[PDB]
Amino acid sequence: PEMVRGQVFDVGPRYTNLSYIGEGAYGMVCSAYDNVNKVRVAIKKISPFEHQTYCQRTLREIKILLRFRHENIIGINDIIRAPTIEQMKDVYIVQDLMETDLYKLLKTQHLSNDHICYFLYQILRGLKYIHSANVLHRDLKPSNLLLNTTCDLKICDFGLARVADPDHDHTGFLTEYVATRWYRAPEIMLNSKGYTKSIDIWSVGCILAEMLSNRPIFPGKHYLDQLNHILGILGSPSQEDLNCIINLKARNYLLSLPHKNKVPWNRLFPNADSKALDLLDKMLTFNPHKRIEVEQALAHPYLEQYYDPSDEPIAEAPFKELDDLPKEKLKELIFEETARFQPG
Repeated sequence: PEMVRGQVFDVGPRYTNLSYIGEGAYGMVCSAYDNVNKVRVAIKKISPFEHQTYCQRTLREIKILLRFRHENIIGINDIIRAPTIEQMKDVYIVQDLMETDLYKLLKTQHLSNDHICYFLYQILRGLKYIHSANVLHRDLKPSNLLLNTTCDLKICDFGLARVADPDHDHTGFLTEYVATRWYRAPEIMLNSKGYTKSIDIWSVGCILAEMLSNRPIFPGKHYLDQLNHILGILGSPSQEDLNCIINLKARNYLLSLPHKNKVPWNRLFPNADSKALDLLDKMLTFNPHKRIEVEQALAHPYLEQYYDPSDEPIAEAPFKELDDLPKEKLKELIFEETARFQPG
Protein backbone atom coordinates (compact mmCIF):
# COMPACT_ATOMS: atom_id res chain seq x y z
CA PRO A 1 0.00 0.00 0.00
CA GLU A 2 1.47 3.39 -1.08
CA MET A 3 2.02 5.92 1.77
CA VAL A 4 2.48 9.72 1.27
CA ARG A 5 3.09 11.57 4.61
CA GLY A 6 2.52 8.61 6.97
CA GLN A 7 -1.14 8.40 5.71
CA VAL A 8 -2.36 5.43 3.59
CA PHE A 9 -2.99 6.44 -0.04
CA ASP A 10 -3.94 3.03 -1.32
CA VAL A 11 -4.71 3.66 -5.02
CA GLY A 12 -2.63 1.14 -7.07
CA PRO A 13 -1.79 -0.50 -9.42
CA ARG A 14 -3.36 1.83 -12.09
CA TYR A 15 -2.08 4.99 -10.26
CA THR A 16 1.66 5.21 -9.49
CA ASN A 17 4.33 7.86 -8.61
CA LEU A 18 2.31 10.01 -6.10
CA SER A 19 2.78 13.67 -4.90
CA TYR A 20 0.94 15.47 -1.99
CA ILE A 21 -1.28 18.58 -2.91
CA GLY A 22 -3.21 19.44 0.29
CA GLU A 23 -6.25 18.80 2.51
CA GLY A 24 -9.93 18.82 1.44
CA ALA A 25 -12.96 18.58 3.74
CA TYR A 26 -12.99 14.77 4.33
CA GLY A 27 -9.34 14.00 3.48
CA MET A 28 -6.09 14.45 1.53
CA VAL A 29 -5.31 15.18 -2.20
CA CYS A 30 -2.39 13.88 -4.39
CA SER A 31 -1.45 13.65 -8.08
CA ALA A 32 -0.48 10.33 -9.72
CA TYR A 33 0.31 8.68 -13.05
CA ASP A 34 -2.65 6.87 -14.70
CA ASN A 35 -1.05 3.81 -16.51
CA VAL A 36 -4.16 3.11 -18.77
CA ASN A 37 -4.73 6.61 -20.13
CA LYS A 38 -1.12 7.77 -20.25
CA VAL A 39 -1.58 11.14 -18.47
CA ARG A 40 -1.16 12.26 -14.83
CA VAL A 41 -4.45 12.77 -12.79
CA ALA A 42 -5.63 14.14 -9.34
CA ILE A 43 -6.91 11.82 -6.50
CA LYS A 44 -8.89 12.87 -3.42
CA LYS A 45 -9.03 10.58 -0.38
CA ILE A 46 -12.46 10.92 1.27
CA SER A 47 -13.36 9.34 4.64
CA PRO A 48 -16.99 10.37 5.35
CA PHE A 49 -18.52 7.29 6.95
CA GLU A 50 -18.52 8.29 10.66
CA HIS A 51 -20.78 11.34 10.02
CA GLN A 52 -24.15 11.44 8.32
CA THR A 53 -23.70 15.11 7.15
CA TYR A 54 -20.34 14.09 5.47
CA CYS A 55 -22.06 11.04 3.89
CA GLN A 56 -24.85 13.26 2.47
CA ARG A 57 -22.34 15.76 0.95
CA THR A 58 -20.22 12.90 -0.51
CA LEU A 59 -23.16 11.02 -1.91
CA ARG A 60 -24.73 14.22 -3.34
CA GLU A 61 -21.51 15.24 -5.13
CA ILE A 62 -20.84 11.73 -6.50
CA LYS A 63 -24.40 11.49 -7.81
CA ILE A 64 -24.18 14.93 -9.46
CA LEU A 65 -20.72 14.50 -10.99
CA LEU A 66 -21.51 11.05 -12.38
CA ARG A 67 -24.85 12.28 -13.86
CA PHE A 68 -23.19 15.27 -15.56
CA ARG A 69 -21.09 15.08 -18.66
CA HIS A 70 -19.82 18.45 -19.82
CA GLU A 71 -16.52 19.96 -21.03
CA ASN A 72 -16.74 22.75 -18.45
CA ILE A 73 -17.57 20.61 -15.44
CA ILE A 74 -15.02 18.42 -13.68
CA GLY A 75 -15.72 14.74 -14.28
CA ILE A 76 -15.05 11.67 -12.19
CA ASN A 77 -12.68 9.48 -14.16
CA ASP A 78 -12.56 6.68 -11.56
CA ILE A 79 -13.51 5.77 -7.98
CA ILE A 80 -11.41 3.43 -5.91
CA ARG A 81 -12.84 1.62 -2.88
CA ALA A 82 -12.96 -1.76 -1.22
CA PRO A 83 -14.93 -4.71 -2.74
CA THR A 84 -17.36 -4.94 0.25
CA ILE A 85 -19.27 -2.41 2.41
CA GLU A 86 -17.60 -3.92 5.48
CA GLN A 87 -14.04 -3.23 4.16
CA MET A 88 -14.91 0.18 2.72
CA LYS A 89 -13.48 2.82 5.08
CA ASP A 90 -12.38 5.39 2.43
CA VAL A 91 -13.29 6.36 -1.11
CA TYR A 92 -10.74 7.81 -3.59
CA ILE A 93 -12.05 10.10 -6.32
CA VAL A 94 -9.92 10.33 -9.50
CA GLN A 95 -10.26 13.48 -11.62
CA ASP A 96 -8.43 15.32 -14.47
CA LEU A 97 -5.36 17.05 -13.08
CA MET A 98 -5.67 20.75 -13.69
CA GLU A 99 -2.52 22.89 -13.49
CA THR A 100 -4.17 25.81 -11.77
CA ASP A 101 -7.41 27.49 -10.65
CA LEU A 102 -8.78 31.00 -11.13
CA TYR A 103 -7.97 32.02 -7.52
CA LYS A 104 -4.27 31.27 -8.04
CA LEU A 105 -4.31 32.89 -11.47
CA LEU A 106 -5.85 36.14 -10.11
CA LYS A 107 -3.27 36.35 -7.30
CA THR A 108 -0.42 36.04 -9.76
CA GLN A 109 -1.40 37.04 -13.39
CA HIS A 110 -2.85 39.96 -15.27
CA LEU A 111 -5.74 38.68 -17.40
CA SER A 112 -6.19 40.08 -20.90
CA ASN A 113 -9.75 41.11 -21.97
CA ASP A 114 -9.63 38.01 -24.26
CA HIS A 115 -8.88 35.75 -21.26
CA ILE A 116 -11.65 37.39 -19.20
CA CYS A 117 -14.14 36.93 -22.04
CA TYR A 118 -13.18 33.29 -22.69
CA PHE A 119 -13.18 32.33 -18.98
CA LEU A 120 -16.57 34.04 -18.49
CA TYR A 121 -17.98 32.20 -21.56
CA GLN A 122 -16.78 28.82 -20.20
CA ILE A 123 -18.16 29.49 -16.71
CA LEU A 124 -21.55 30.41 -18.14
CA ARG A 125 -21.54 27.46 -20.62
CA GLY A 126 -20.95 25.03 -17.71
CA LEU A 127 -23.52 26.83 -15.57
CA LYS A 128 -26.14 26.64 -18.32
CA TYR A 129 -25.84 22.88 -18.18
CA ILE A 130 -25.92 22.71 -14.37
CA HIS A 131 -29.05 24.92 -14.22
CA SER A 132 -30.65 22.92 -17.06
CA ALA A 133 -30.36 19.81 -14.78
CA ASN A 134 -32.31 21.78 -12.10
CA VAL A 135 -29.16 21.91 -9.98
CA LEU A 136 -27.67 24.89 -8.23
CA HIS A 137 -23.96 25.03 -7.58
CA ARG A 138 -24.18 27.49 -4.64
CA ASP A 139 -20.40 27.86 -4.05
CA LEU A 140 -19.04 29.39 -7.22
CA LYS A 141 -15.82 31.28 -6.62
CA PRO A 142 -12.41 31.47 -8.24
CA SER A 143 -10.82 28.52 -6.33
CA ASN A 144 -13.71 26.32 -7.66
CA LEU A 145 -12.84 27.13 -11.30
CA LEU A 146 -9.99 24.88 -12.48
CA LEU A 147 -7.80 25.69 -15.50
CA ASN A 148 -5.26 23.69 -17.45
CA THR A 149 -2.31 25.08 -19.46
CA THR A 150 -4.50 25.79 -22.55
CA CYS A 151 -7.02 27.79 -20.47
CA ASP A 152 -9.76 25.13 -20.55
CA LEU A 153 -11.96 25.90 -17.56
CA LYS A 154 -13.85 23.34 -15.44
CA ILE A 155 -16.26 24.03 -12.57
CA CYS A 156 -15.64 21.85 -9.48
CA ASP A 157 -16.68 21.38 -5.85
CA PHE A 158 -20.37 20.52 -5.84
CA GLY A 159 -20.31 20.03 -2.01
CA LEU A 160 -23.00 22.65 -1.42
CA ALA A 161 -24.99 21.92 -4.61
CA ARG A 162 -28.78 21.40 -4.31
CA VAL A 163 -31.71 20.67 -6.53
CA ALA A 164 -33.48 24.01 -7.22
CA ASP A 165 -36.50 24.80 -4.98
CA PRO A 166 -37.77 28.37 -5.54
CA ASP A 167 -41.08 27.58 -3.73
CA HIS A 168 -39.18 26.96 -0.45
CA ASP A 169 -36.54 29.75 -0.89
CA HIS A 170 -37.91 32.09 1.74
CA THR A 171 -36.43 32.38 5.21
CA GLY A 172 -35.97 34.99 7.94
CA PHE A 173 -33.35 37.67 8.38
CA LEU A 174 -29.75 36.60 9.17
CA THR A 175 -30.29 32.91 8.45
CA GLU A 176 -26.94 31.06 8.68
CA TYR A 177 -25.33 30.27 5.33
CA VAL A 178 -22.86 27.53 4.23
CA ALA A 179 -21.26 29.06 1.12
CA THR A 180 -18.22 31.24 0.86
CA ARG A 181 -19.04 34.80 2.09
CA TRP A 182 -17.64 37.12 -0.66
CA TYR A 183 -19.63 35.48 -3.50
CA ARG A 184 -22.99 35.31 -1.57
CA ALA A 185 -25.88 37.13 -3.08
CA PRO A 186 -27.42 40.00 -1.02
CA GLU A 187 -30.71 38.10 -0.51
CA ILE A 188 -28.90 35.31 1.43
CA MET A 189 -28.46 37.75 4.33
CA LEU A 190 -32.09 39.02 4.04
CA ASN A 191 -34.67 36.43 3.12
CA SER A 192 -33.29 33.63 0.90
CA LYS A 193 -32.04 30.08 1.52
CA GLY A 194 -30.19 30.13 -1.85
CA TYR A 195 -32.58 27.69 -3.53
CA THR A 196 -32.91 29.64 -6.88
CA LYS A 197 -30.71 29.94 -9.93
CA SER A 198 -30.21 33.68 -9.35
CA ILE A 199 -27.83 32.79 -6.48
CA ASP A 200 -25.30 31.43 -8.95
CA ILE A 201 -25.52 34.36 -11.41
CA TRP A 202 -24.61 36.73 -8.53
CA SER A 203 -21.49 34.65 -7.77
CA VAL A 204 -20.54 34.74 -11.51
CA GLY A 205 -20.94 38.53 -11.46
CA CYS A 206 -18.55 38.68 -8.46
CA ILE A 207 -16.05 36.52 -10.30
CA LEU A 208 -16.30 38.73 -13.43
CA ALA A 209 -15.59 41.86 -11.26
CA GLU A 210 -12.62 40.08 -9.67
CA MET A 211 -11.27 39.19 -13.11
CA LEU A 212 -11.49 42.80 -14.21
CA SER A 213 -9.29 43.95 -11.23
CA ASN A 214 -7.55 40.88 -9.63
CA ARG A 215 -9.28 41.61 -6.35
CA PRO A 216 -12.48 40.44 -4.73
CA ILE A 217 -15.20 43.06 -5.32
CA PHE A 218 -17.13 42.49 -2.01
CA PRO A 219 -14.55 41.22 0.63
CA GLY A 220 -16.90 41.28 3.58
CA LYS A 221 -15.28 40.62 6.96
CA HIS A 222 -18.44 39.23 8.53
CA TYR A 223 -22.07 38.37 7.65
CA LEU A 224 -23.64 42.06 7.51
CA ASP A 225 -20.42 43.66 6.22
CA GLN A 226 -20.90 41.45 3.16
CA LEU A 227 -24.11 43.53 2.58
CA ASN A 228 -22.69 46.99 3.46
CA HIS A 229 -19.95 46.12 0.80
CA ILE A 230 -22.59 45.28 -1.82
CA LEU A 231 -24.61 48.59 -1.15
CA GLY A 232 -21.61 50.99 -1.21
CA ILE A 233 -21.18 50.03 -4.87
CA LEU A 234 -24.71 49.25 -6.04
CA GLY A 235 -26.28 52.05 -3.98
CA SER A 236 -29.26 51.73 -1.66
CA PRO A 237 -32.05 49.46 -2.83
CA SER A 238 -34.94 51.19 -4.55
CA GLN A 239 -38.44 51.23 -3.09
CA GLU A 240 -39.41 48.74 -5.83
CA ASP A 241 -36.66 46.39 -4.79
CA LEU A 242 -37.66 46.80 -1.16
CA ASN A 243 -41.35 45.87 -1.98
CA CYS A 244 -39.98 42.32 -2.53
CA ILE A 245 -38.56 42.14 1.05
CA ILE A 246 -41.71 41.43 3.13
CA ASN A 247 -39.95 40.20 6.28
CA LEU A 248 -39.88 43.14 8.69
CA LYS A 249 -36.54 42.50 10.32
CA ALA A 250 -34.91 42.46 6.82
CA ARG A 251 -36.94 45.48 5.57
CA ASN A 252 -36.32 47.64 8.67
CA TYR A 253 -32.63 46.78 8.67
CA LEU A 254 -32.30 48.08 5.09
CA LEU A 255 -34.40 51.14 5.96
CA SER A 256 -32.11 51.94 8.92
CA LEU A 257 -29.05 52.29 6.71
CA PRO A 258 -27.76 55.65 5.44
CA HIS A 259 -28.65 56.33 1.80
CA LYS A 260 -25.80 55.34 -0.59
CA ASN A 261 -25.55 56.27 -4.28
CA LYS A 262 -24.41 53.86 -7.00
CA VAL A 263 -20.66 53.91 -7.90
CA PRO A 264 -20.45 53.78 -11.75
CA TRP A 265 -18.79 50.55 -12.96
CA ASN A 266 -16.61 52.62 -15.43
CA ARG A 267 -15.14 54.50 -12.46
CA LEU A 268 -14.28 51.29 -10.61
CA PHE A 269 -12.92 49.58 -13.71
CA PRO A 270 -11.50 52.31 -16.02
CA ASN A 271 -9.71 49.85 -18.37
CA ALA A 272 -12.67 47.42 -18.71
CA ASP A 273 -14.44 46.69 -21.91
CA SER A 274 -17.74 48.64 -21.87
CA LYS A 275 -19.69 45.47 -22.95
CA ALA A 276 -18.10 43.57 -19.98
CA LEU A 277 -19.43 46.34 -17.65
CA ASP A 278 -22.91 46.18 -19.12
CA LEU A 279 -23.03 42.46 -18.53
CA LEU A 280 -21.51 42.88 -15.04
CA ASP A 281 -24.21 45.39 -14.15
CA LYS A 282 -26.93 42.87 -15.15
CA MET A 283 -25.41 39.99 -13.10
CA LEU A 284 -24.81 42.17 -10.01
CA THR A 285 -28.45 43.33 -9.71
CA PHE A 286 -29.68 43.63 -6.07
CA ASN A 287 -33.14 42.28 -6.91
CA PRO A 288 -32.83 38.52 -7.84
CA HIS A 289 -35.97 38.62 -10.01
CA LYS A 290 -34.35 41.35 -12.19
CA ARG A 291 -30.93 39.59 -12.30
CA ILE A 292 -30.02 38.23 -15.82
CA GLU A 293 -30.47 34.48 -16.43
CA VAL A 294 -27.59 32.27 -17.64
CA GLU A 295 -28.91 32.05 -21.25
CA GLN A 296 -29.34 35.83 -21.46
CA ALA A 297 -25.79 36.26 -20.23
CA LEU A 298 -24.45 33.87 -22.89
CA ALA A 299 -26.37 35.87 -25.51
CA HIS A 300 -24.94 39.24 -24.27
CA PRO A 301 -22.88 41.26 -26.79
CA TYR A 302 -19.73 40.78 -24.64
CA LEU A 303 -19.70 37.02 -25.48
CA GLU A 304 -20.68 37.36 -29.15
CA GLN A 305 -17.43 35.80 -30.43
CA TYR A 306 -18.24 32.59 -28.50
CA TYR A 307 -22.03 32.35 -28.31
CA ASP A 308 -23.31 29.27 -30.07
CA PRO A 309 -26.46 27.71 -28.54
CA SER A 310 -26.07 24.51 -30.59
CA ASP A 311 -22.67 24.02 -28.86
CA GLU A 312 -23.99 24.86 -25.37
CA PRO A 313 -25.59 21.65 -24.31
CA ILE A 314 -28.35 21.08 -21.77
CA ALA A 315 -28.71 18.07 -19.51
CA GLU A 316 -30.48 14.94 -20.83
CA ALA A 317 -31.56 13.87 -17.31
CA PRO A 318 -32.35 16.72 -14.86
CA PHE A 319 -32.71 15.98 -11.17
CA LYS A 320 -36.53 15.91 -10.89
CA GLU A 321 -34.37 13.23 0.18
CA LEU A 322 -31.01 12.43 1.83
CA ASP A 323 -31.57 14.74 4.87
CA ASP A 324 -33.16 12.15 7.16
CA LEU A 325 -31.29 8.99 6.03
CA PRO A 326 -29.00 7.41 8.65
CA LYS A 327 -25.23 7.28 7.82
CA GLU A 328 -25.48 3.42 7.47
CA LYS A 329 -27.99 3.81 4.63
CA LEU A 330 -25.93 6.57 3.03
CA LYS A 331 -22.86 4.27 3.13
CA GLU A 332 -24.90 1.62 1.26
CA LEU A 333 -25.99 4.19 -1.38
CA ILE A 334 -22.37 5.42 -1.76
CA PHE A 335 -21.35 1.79 -2.23
CA GLU A 336 -24.07 1.31 -4.89
CA GLU A 337 -23.29 4.61 -6.61
CA THR A 338 -19.58 3.68 -6.94
CA ALA A 339 -20.17 0.06 -8.07
CA ARG A 340 -19.69 0.82 -11.80
CA PHE A 341 -15.93 1.53 -11.29
CA GLN A 342 -15.24 -1.91 -9.76
CA PRO A 343 -13.20 -4.34 -11.95
CA GLY A 344 -15.80 -6.08 -14.15
